Amino acid sequence: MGVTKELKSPGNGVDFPKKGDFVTIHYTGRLTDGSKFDSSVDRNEPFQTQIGTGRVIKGWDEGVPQMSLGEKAVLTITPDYGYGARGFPPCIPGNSTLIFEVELLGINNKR
Amino acid sequence: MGVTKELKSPGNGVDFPKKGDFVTIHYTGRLTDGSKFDSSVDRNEPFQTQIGTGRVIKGWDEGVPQMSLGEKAVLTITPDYGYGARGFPPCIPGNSTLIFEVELLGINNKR
Repeated sequence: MGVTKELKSPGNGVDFPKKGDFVTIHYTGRLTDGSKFDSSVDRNEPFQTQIGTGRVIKGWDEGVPQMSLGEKAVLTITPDYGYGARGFPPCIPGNSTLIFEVELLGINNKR
Repeated sequence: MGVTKELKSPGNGVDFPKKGDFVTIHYTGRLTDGSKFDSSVDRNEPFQTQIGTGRVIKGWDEGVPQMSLGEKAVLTITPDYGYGARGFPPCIPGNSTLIFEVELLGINNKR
């Protein structure tokens, strides 16, 4: 598909994020070539966002809710579920695949 | 000091960019961790700009002019002559040294 999760470390396996849930994550995204383009880990500023509401790239919206609380996975997002052909210039060229390490630290009030 | 050059390949050793010149070049930028953050070279869209007048980061304003027409060098630019404390979000963290591969394709009307 447009997004695929490799599971790297298992979450709790019951608590998954449904739509409109307020997700809290740490991540690091690279390009296929290996360049780190953004990392909430490096900034020690854990990213919070609402989920099924399209405030983040489709690959994220669609891919995160399949992680349970505490899970550590990797998201592979095709340009089509990413920043499209346009991209996010200097950082993310157009038609860029994305590889995010992702850690789910909380769903709404949960941690 | 602030920017350091490393001539990789010699230009014509006659034609140097003086201030207020319009330069044409082909560049690749990387963080100290090997991550490429921008590259006219990959876009195949050679960047053009005026040099002494602060329409690029200072590291360039002061490096590019040390190069002659045709030269390939490597600029090393401290955060201080770069993006400084703020950096450039997503791609370029705060307080980041930069390493630009640079090719001086043209000075005003020369190639």
